[PDB]
Amino acid sequence: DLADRFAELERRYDARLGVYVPATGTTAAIEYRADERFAFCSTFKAPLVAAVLHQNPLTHLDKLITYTSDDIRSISPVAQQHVQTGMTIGQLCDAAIRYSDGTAANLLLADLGGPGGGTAAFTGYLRSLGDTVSRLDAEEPELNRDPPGDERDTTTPHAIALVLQQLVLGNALPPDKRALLTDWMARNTTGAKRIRAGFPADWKVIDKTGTGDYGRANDIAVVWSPTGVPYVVAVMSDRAGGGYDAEPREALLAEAATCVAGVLA
Ligand SMILES: *C(=O)[C@@H]([C@@H]1NC(C(=O)O)=C(SC2CN(C3=NCCS3)C2)[C@@H]1C)[C@@H](C)O
Repeated sequence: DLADRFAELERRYDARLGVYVPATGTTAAIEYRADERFAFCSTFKAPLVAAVLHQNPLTHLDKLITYTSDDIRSISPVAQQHVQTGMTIGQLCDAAIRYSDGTAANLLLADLGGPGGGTAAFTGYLRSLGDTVSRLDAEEPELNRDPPGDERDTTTPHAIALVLQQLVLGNALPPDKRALLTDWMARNTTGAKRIRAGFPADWKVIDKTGTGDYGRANDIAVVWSPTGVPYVVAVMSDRAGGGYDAEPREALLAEAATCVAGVLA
């Protein structure tokens, strides 16, 4: 039984686990704690990029954004190198998704604009996709630090799966913008030990991870079977029992994904 397997992993990693996979033609939805709130952490960056793509002409990607030393306030493997020269909107989207660059996300939020430094417009974007659950309240690095239980900066496995489904498989974006988002997630560098680790090599996986305090570890993916059948997989976790400095455990997500892959085969 799937629920028993998920509960077992929770005991193994002293963690809370959330899983959602939307129903398809012939598969029932897979759900474990799927409507419980979990922190977005960096997973919001996938719909953030979609919002920015949607909001602008495609050549907005070529606009150069400048920024300063006091803009580097979180893990930013890419942006840390380019405060001098700036970064284009395209480069920022690339960094935000593929390297989970936090400064890039802050700059993209600022680009989207409006109250809360873009957090309000980001949330508005999700509402336009029918997501009445998720909310973004802060930018990097605060958004990763809300106490366990707090609703600030949270989504649910169910909500984020439905959003991602519209983004990648559905019609939320035009084909050219949709391809841009998909390619970046396809070329993600941060996800090898998560959902990717649970699916066989002949399955295609694109994804965006999230990591944070209180042992938070998330992964949202779209996967394709060797015959081109797509599934959306959202896995989220925290380890509140360990407190603020609790280590995230990627293995938990790899194991969860392995269980899901067994069903989807
Ligand atoms: C978002 O959750 C934070 C950001 N997100 C990100 C992640 O894992 O998703 C980490 S960066 C990172 C460095 N890294 C591994 N190095 C070898 C392969 S992957 C993942 C970080 C916490 C936030 C800063 O935006």
